[PDB]
Amino acid sequence: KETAAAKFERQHMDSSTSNYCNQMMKSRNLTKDRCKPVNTFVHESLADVQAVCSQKNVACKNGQTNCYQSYSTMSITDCRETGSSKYPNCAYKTTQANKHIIVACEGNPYVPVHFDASV
Amino acid sequence: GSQVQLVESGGGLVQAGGSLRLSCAASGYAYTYIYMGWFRQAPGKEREGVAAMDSGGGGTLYADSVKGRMTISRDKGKNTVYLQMDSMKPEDTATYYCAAGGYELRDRTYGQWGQGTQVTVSS
Repeated sequence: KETAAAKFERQHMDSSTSNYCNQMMKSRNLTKDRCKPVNTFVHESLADVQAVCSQKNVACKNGQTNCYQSYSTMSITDCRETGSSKYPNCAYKTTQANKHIIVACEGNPYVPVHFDASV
Repeated sequence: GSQVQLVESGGGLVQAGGSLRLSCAASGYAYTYIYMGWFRQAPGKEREGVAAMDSGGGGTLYADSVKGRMTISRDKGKNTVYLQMDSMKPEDTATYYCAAGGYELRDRTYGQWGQGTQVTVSS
């Protein structure tokens, strides 16, 4: 079974190693079965994002209470389907931003399993 | 203190039919944990959620097996949680753990855990 922690890294972690989002949404099996309407990639280290689980406890958008907000803003890419996007030809607008991230955390080690929001 | 600690007190040895109070206070965390709760692991069993409550005194949930004998409260301070246990049963013998920062009785969602307090209910 893919673990929940591995799925968060596959969906949202692209630590550095206009067309950014079209390249990245296919690679991660996020355009493989359907066009995921919105996805955010985080360009900070896995350690800095995992650290958010020890930062400010906040309510998730849905009302779950195991979410955590990063104290600093972080470098992120929002990928959003464009009007011409239609599976299986998915297509995305890229908007780079610097925002606090909010993640839901689970497990031991206690790590992100869900990307909830950026603000 | 750079580290967060969930300090547990109370618990220990009691007769079947008796009463005990567990208390937990977090130190080292600068904000308010929205949910805190008590979990336990009894001999022969997996860890299970016993009781949980949110920082406004609501969202209260209990394991069905302890409902009506145990009472959780938080109203005595920031990041504190207490468990009053009455009419105790042999099946309540367990290591009890304070936990903070999760949601309801879902133990995977809690990221801070006390070291564990033994509670032994003598037959």
